[PDB]
Amino acid sequence: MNHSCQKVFEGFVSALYDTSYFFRNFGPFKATIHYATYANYLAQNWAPRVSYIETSTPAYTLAKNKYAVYIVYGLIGGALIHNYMLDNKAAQKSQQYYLKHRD
Amino acid sequence: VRLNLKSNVDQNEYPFLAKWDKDMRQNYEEYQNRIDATTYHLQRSQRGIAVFGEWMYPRYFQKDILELEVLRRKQQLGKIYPEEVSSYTQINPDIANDLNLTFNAKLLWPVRGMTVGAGFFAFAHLFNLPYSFRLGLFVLPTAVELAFTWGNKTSQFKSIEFMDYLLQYRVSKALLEKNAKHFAEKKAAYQKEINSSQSVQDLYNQLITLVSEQAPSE
Amino acid sequence: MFKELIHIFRTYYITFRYLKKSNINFLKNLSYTLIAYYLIINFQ
Amino acid sequence: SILPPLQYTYSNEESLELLIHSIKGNKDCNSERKAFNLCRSTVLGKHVEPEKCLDKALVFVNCFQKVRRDESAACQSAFNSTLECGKKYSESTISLGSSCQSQLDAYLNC
Amino acid sequence: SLVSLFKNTFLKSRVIGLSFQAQRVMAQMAKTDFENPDEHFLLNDAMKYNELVFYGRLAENWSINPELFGKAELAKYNEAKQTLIDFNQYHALVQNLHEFYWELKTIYLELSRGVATSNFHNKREVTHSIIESDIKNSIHKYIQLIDDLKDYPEWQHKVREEIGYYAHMIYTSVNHDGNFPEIFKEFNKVDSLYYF
Amino acid sequence: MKLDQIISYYITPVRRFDKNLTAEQIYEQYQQAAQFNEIDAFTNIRFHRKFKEYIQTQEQSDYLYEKAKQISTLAQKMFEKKFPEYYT
Amino acid sequence: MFSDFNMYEAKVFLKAVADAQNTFRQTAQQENQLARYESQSQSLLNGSTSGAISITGDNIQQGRNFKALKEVKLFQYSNEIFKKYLAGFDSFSGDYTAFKKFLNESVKKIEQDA
Amino acid sequence: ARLWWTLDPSKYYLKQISSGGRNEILFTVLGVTAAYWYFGNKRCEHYWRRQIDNCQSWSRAQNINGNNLTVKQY
Amino acid sequence: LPIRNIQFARYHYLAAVTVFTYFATRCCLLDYKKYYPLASVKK
Ligand SMILES: CCCCCCCCCCCCCCCCCC(=O)OC[C@H](COP(=O)([O-])OCC(O)COP(=O)([O-])OC[C@@H](COC(=O)CCCCCCCCCCCCCCCCC)OC(=O)CCCCCCCCCCCCCCCCC)OC(=O)CCCCCCCCCCCCCCCCC
Ligand SMILES: CCCCCCCCCCCCCCCCCC(=O)OC[C@H](COP(=O)([O-])OCC(O)COP(=O)([O-])OC[C@@H](COC(=O)CCCCCCCCCCCCCCCCC)OC(=O)CCCCCCCCCCCCCCCCC)OC(=O)CCCCCCCCCCCCCCCCC
Ligand SMILES: CCCCCCCCCCCCCCCCCC(=O)OC[C@H](COP(=O)([O-])OCC(O)COP(=O)([O-])OC[C@@H](COC(=O)CCCCCCCCCCCCCCCCC)OC(=O)CCCCCCCCCCCCCCCCC)OC(=O)CCCCCCCCCCCCCCCCC
Ligand SMILES: CCCCCCCCCCCCCCCCCC(=O)OC[C@H](COP(=O)([O-])OCC(O)COP(=O)([O-])OC[C@@H](COC(=O)CCCCCCCCCCCCCCCCC)OC(=O)CCCCCCCCCCCCCCCCC)OC(=O)CCCCCCCCCCCCCCCCC
Ligand SMILES: CCCCCCCCCCCCCCCCCC(=O)OC[C@H](COP(=O)([O-])OCC(O)COP(=O)([O-])OC[C@@H](COC(=O)CCCCCCCCCCCCCCCCC)OC(=O)CCCCCCCCCCCCCCCCC)OC(=O)CCCCCCCCCCCCCCCCC
Ligand SMILES: CCCCCCCCCCCCCCCCCC(=O)OC[C@H](COP(=O)([O-])OCC[N+](C)(C)C)OC(=O)CCCCCCCCCCCCCCCCC
Ligand SMILES: CCCCCCCCCCCCCCCCCC(=O)OC[C@H](COP(=O)(O)OCCN)OC(=O)CCCCCCCCCCCCCCCCC
Repeated sequence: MNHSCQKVFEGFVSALYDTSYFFRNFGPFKATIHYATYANYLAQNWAPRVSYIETSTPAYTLAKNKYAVYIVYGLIGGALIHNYMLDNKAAQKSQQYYLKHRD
Repeated sequence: VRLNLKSNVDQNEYPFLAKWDKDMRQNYEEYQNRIDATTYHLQRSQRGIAVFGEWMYPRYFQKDILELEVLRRKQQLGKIYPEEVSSYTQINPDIANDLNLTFNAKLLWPVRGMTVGAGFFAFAHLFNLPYSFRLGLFVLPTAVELAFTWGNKTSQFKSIEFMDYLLQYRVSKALLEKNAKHFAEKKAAYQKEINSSQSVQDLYNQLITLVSEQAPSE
Repeated sequence: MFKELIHIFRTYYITFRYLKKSNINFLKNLSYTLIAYYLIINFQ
Repeated sequence: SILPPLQYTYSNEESLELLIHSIKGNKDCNSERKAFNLCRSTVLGKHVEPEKCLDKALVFVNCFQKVRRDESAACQSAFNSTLECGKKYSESTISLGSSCQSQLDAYLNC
Repeated sequence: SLVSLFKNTFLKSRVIGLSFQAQRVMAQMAKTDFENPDEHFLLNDAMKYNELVFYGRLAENWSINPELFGKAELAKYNEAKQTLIDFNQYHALVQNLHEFYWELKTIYLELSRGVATSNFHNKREVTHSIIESDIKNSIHKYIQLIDDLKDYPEWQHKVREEIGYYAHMIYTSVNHDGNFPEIFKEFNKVDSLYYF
Repeated sequence: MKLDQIISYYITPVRRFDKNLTAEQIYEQYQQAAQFNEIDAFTNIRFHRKFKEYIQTQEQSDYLYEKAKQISTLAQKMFEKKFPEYYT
Repeated sequence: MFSDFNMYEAKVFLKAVADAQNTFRQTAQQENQLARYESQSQSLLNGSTSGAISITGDNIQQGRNFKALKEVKLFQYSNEIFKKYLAGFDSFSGDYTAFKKFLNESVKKIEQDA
Repeated sequence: ARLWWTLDPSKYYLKQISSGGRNEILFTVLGVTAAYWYFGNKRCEHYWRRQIDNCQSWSRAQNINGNNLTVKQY
Repeated sequence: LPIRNIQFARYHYLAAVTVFTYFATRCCLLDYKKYYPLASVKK
């Protein structure tokens, strides 16, 4: 490119590089990035799960790790069914209340 | 209903009431076809089975219901003139910017996006980038502008609010025109006694409060 | 699946070669988060 | 919540009674309903000067009332049978089965 | 000091536990190439890699409370802390080399996009001066790096095999005319003969 | 959502009237509800504020406001008898 | 319960019935609103002319002839009726049915004396 | 071409924690509690509603400037 | 080698894919406004 535009472009890219480097390596910003990276890693690679590799002999595996799936299913299904029953009960209660109040 | 296009109002005595009726009848057939299509879609979807239908009919077919309400209100209004939009600008300064994104009034060009694209083009021209890069950087801001412009169903809610306001205003205006001759004499007497332009309802509410406060119960 | 899409884009698009495995992983994490958010929100 | 709120609380019995009477009325007095809807469609007839529709409205209402008041003994018997079937269907929280269409057809032919 | 007890126990547990793994992680990082040194950890198995990267800073910075430490325990903690600091420096070095590799690969990618068959819109017969200067300076820095690694034959060999690959491809991308003798003067000494 | 439930959303907005009332009686009831009397401007102030303590459903509102209108109409007739001068 | 066709028939009929009731409401309300506006305008004119009040800008001020204003008489008679017949209305902390009974008895008392 | 489709989980995410299986019950408890709270609020708002339409439900309109809204018959 | 609850994992992944595709494409919840001109009428 034209050498004047070359000077402008070199200056601009140098400014961009310096800004990025400063923002990343500044003390507080560096600490924030460093902690957030590990938090993101924990969230992504250690999220709650129901399937995992079993490397232990049956004698060396807890019962929790053989019935965790069933406990989770019980909890979720019970929550859904109980919410459904609560919805029905609230429907009946509201209907009865507003009926006895008028018409 | 297949309403005729020829209004039965007298233009000489109720001009605005005649124009409103004429526009309503003119656009009624088209808006009725759209409303029928929407209702047919809704009921046929509700006839579905399990996930394809009933199990999720009322809650997930929301855009269709919103379109149906907008179509019904617009059919009742018929046509909208800029004077009313500017009138409602009091409570919603972006009424035109919202009423453009709800109705197919005029074609919208992403002018801000194209301007940003031209700026990026100037930048690339200065820094001697390949033409493919600058064409892509022209498309990209345009794409962003289009994405942020279209859709925007909140503008439809604001259009519904404005159309309700406009319908109430037009009804009241028609009532004003219909009884204008009857109130000519009373109006002439009133203007000479009250120098205020404030409404009769507001003044009477203030008078009622004044009586309730100061007047001796006796 | 995601891996396959990234592989195709890398093998066919010369420009896409610019991205590191780290940037690809960041896109993977963001896409998984967005997918989880989409699944959760649609039912709300 | 997005579902609209209710205005008038109808008992289940009242709801079924009104629903069945409405289905009967749409057959007995569709002419009055159509005339009323036609007169209430225009701008002048709907918002500006609704009183021009008043007479038509009255007629329609009268017809509906006449349907709501089952005069013939056969009409009363058929309506009671259909209403009882509807109540049984509604109260059946267990898996629902046969429909009440036969009783409704019997009532609409009375 | 209950909070002090918990802080020190957490630090001890994490630091000592990871110190037993630093060897494995560093070896794996050495094993891969410089394009994505953490490729194995991102794709195959994160063998306490992100843990090391996170806890190196804590080992460097977070304070210690010796009264909560034993004698042998304190010696072990100091050893583990030194190992984590070594890992920090090793990761910094690998990152620097990896970024230099990506500089060279960026130059090569520009050339490849130049000579791509789909490039019907930006086809250039003659290399422009800017990329020539970039190539010359990049090769100069690469030669200086090779010289600086004379005490580490394995590191020098890896740097050659990895980074100089794209220098060789750049060499092959262009004809031997114009300024070519001057641009690849340093490369022609030893590296060019290696990549034949 | 089956039609048996949706139809409830079209049955709710219908006011409940005795089946033995002719349309004219219903319209007369509406007229009485919407009747106007000057004294209202004051009695309403003392009525509505009270009814807010009891209204929870539309039927309550209908009944209470209709009784208020009946009382106000009777009061208007009594006042007109009392003060003929203002009404001649 | 019933075929979908009958359900839609019912829906259409109910929409029509609701529209009819709204028609009744609209007719009555429009008529009485016109009457109300006429009465209020006439009352303001009489008040200003009689000297009862002075209306300037957006404010109503008490005149020298305030005691003669018709609205004052209306307010006083409203108080009189709320005392003589509808006593205890202001604070009646009873059940809704009790309140309905109270209103009905007050209506009967007013009717008898009228 | 090579076949690659499969429903099996990837070994990269199949690791356990040191003390046992992944934190499944602990997170499910939180999820159930949050769902309970959210659905309870939604149900309470939805079911206990009525529409009361009378004169007291209407108030005087005003501009964003606070003044009373009145539009001329221009 | 053994994977605890592998079948559960397979079915969960399949369900997630199915639900995401269902909501993204709305395959099951089509639009019939285009068919209205090609439909008969009642009443
Ligand atoms: C309506 C809603 C809104 C719609 C628009 C939404 C836009 C959202 C934002 C999009 C942002 C795109 C840019 C970022 C992505 C990465 C780009 C990149 O690599 O940057 C560097 C790279 C340039 O690299 P380079 O070094 O300059 O090139 C040499 C390398 O060797 C090259 O090596 P390489 O392999 O890397 O290069 C391949 C390169 C492709 O670039 C190329 O090398 C060539 C591009 C031009 C090809 C033109 C056709 C050539 C002839 C083929 C035969 C056609 C026959 C047609 C007639 C048939 C008759 C029967 O591939 C890409 O660009 C990747 C992404 C492509 C898809 C996304 C962009 C879609 C844009 C669609 C609209 C375009 C404008 C309107 C056009 C129509 C007007 C009427 O790309 C660019 O800078 C250009 C970007 C694309 C510009 C538009 C070109 C036309 C594309 C049309 C595609 C149509 C697909 C069908 C569906 C369309 C639905 C809308
Ligand atoms: C004005 C309007 C304009 C409209 C149009 C505008 C333009 C629109 C965009 C156009 C461009 C799109 C480009 C997409 C490229 C995808 C990659 C590709 O081509 O595949 C190569 C590559 C080929 O691999 P290969 O190794 O060569 O395959 C040979 C093997 O032998 C094969 O191995 P195998 O035989 O063992 O495999 C067995 C087979 C097993 O399957 C079968 O054998 C048959 C399965 C049949 C499934 C039937 C499903 C039916 C229900 C759904 C139907 C919906 C549509 C119809 C609805 C109405 C009618 C029912 O596996 C597969 O078939 C694998 C793929 C299918 C998996 C099933 C799930 C697919 C859907 C995933 C979710 C999609 C969400 C979209 C959200 C979009 C948001 C914007 O395939 C992949 O990459 C696989 C993974 C692809 C994942 C894509 C996920 C979605 C990505 C969204 C973002 C994309 C952004 C693109 C750039 C945008 C502009 C900058
Ligand atoms: C809107 C929603 C918001 C919430 C949701 C957010 C969701 C998205 C994710 C966000 C991710 C990014 C977050 C922002 C980045 C923060 C960066 C940062 O902290 O900068 C510090 C960093 C300086 O620290 P450094 O350079 O790393 O360390 C050297 C220093 O000289 C200092 O040396 P030193 O030794 O004097 O002091 C070291 C220590 C202060 O030292 C102490 O006093 C001790 C601290 C605790 C140590 C761990 C004890 C654990 C004991 C067991 C607990 C068990 C609990 C029950 C469970 C049991 C069963 C498992 O100070 C720190 O460095 C604090 C860092 C943050 C906490 C680190 C501890 C993590 C573990 C404990 C909490 C998590 C629970 C784990 C439970 C399971 C454990 C197995 O850089 C800055 O100064 C930047 C300042 C400007 C940025 C913003 C600063 C925000 C400050 C927030 C403080 C929060 C404190 C904890 C509150 C807990 C409430 C319950
Ligand atoms: C809930 C409401 C409040 C939420 C607040 C969230 C606040 C987050 C702030 C984060 C700040 C930066 C943290 C830096 C790291 C410092 C701690 C550390 O290094 O780890 C110490 C400790 C041990 O780490 P390590 O020794 O390195 O172990 C890993 C090694 O590989 C060694 O592994 P190992 O084999 O030796 O085993 C060691 C084991 C040891 O781990 C444990 O012992 C922890 C086990 C769990 C907790 C046990 C205690 C439970 C009781 C706590 C009671 C607290 C009461 C507090 C009262 C306060 C009163 C004021 O480690 C693990 O297993 C790690 C578990 C990681 C779990 C990650 C969860 C991801 C998903 C989260 C969202 C799920 C949504 C599902 C929705 C689905 C709907 C369908 O780990 C943790 O503290 C785990 C924290 C995980 C969560 C952090 C990020 C949460 C972000 C949530 C999403 C928010 C997005 C919002 C939008 C974005 C903008 C706002
Ligand atoms: C600044 C920080 C950094 C920011 C970076 C930028 C990005 C943001 C990062 C933020 C960090 C979190 C990101 C989200 C997590 C990402 C996880 C991931 O990518 O993992 C990939 C990774 C992929 O691995 P893979 O190898 O592909 O395998 C995946 C397969 O699906 C294999 O899956 P699987 O087989 O292992 O299954 C997984 C498991 C996971 O599920 C669980 O265990 C979890 C359960 C739910 C827990 C929810 C806890 C939520 C707590 C919230 C508390 C409040 C927070 C408030 C915070 C406020 C701020 C402080 O599923 C189940 O448990 C299945 C349950 C099925 C129940 C079926 C019910 C049956 C009922 C009937 C019963 C029987 C009746 C019989 C009747 C018979 C009649 C005849 O996923 C996993 O392996 C983990 C499983 C998936 C977890 C997804 C979690 C999503 C959470 C999204 C939260 C969004 C919150 C937004 C808040 C905004 C606030 C403003
Ligand atoms: C709204 C906008 C819509 C626009 C639609 C545009 C459609 C574009 C379709 C493009 C198809 C694919 C080719 C271009 C993109 C290639 C990308 C890629 O990765 O390729 C790189 C490679 C090329 O690069 P390469 O081969 O050098 O590979 C890279 C190698 N290194 C890294 C070493 C450099 O493939 C190609 O580009 C192949 C191009 C083939 C071109 C074929 C043209 C056929 C024309 C037929 C015309 C028929 C007319 C009939 C008229 C009849 C009249 C009666
Ligand atoms: C030139 C152009 C270039 C263009 C480049 C564009 C690149 C775009 C890249 C990003 C987009 C990729 C999209 C891929 C398709 C979507 C697939 C999907 O929905 O799943 C995503 C992911 C699992 O899919 P994937 O990781 O790809 O395959 C794993 C195989 N074992 O799923 C996840 O991991 C998400 C997390 C949840 C997974 C499911 C969890 C189990 C399901 C049950 C949860 C129960 C919760 C509690 C109970 C609720 C119900 C009661």
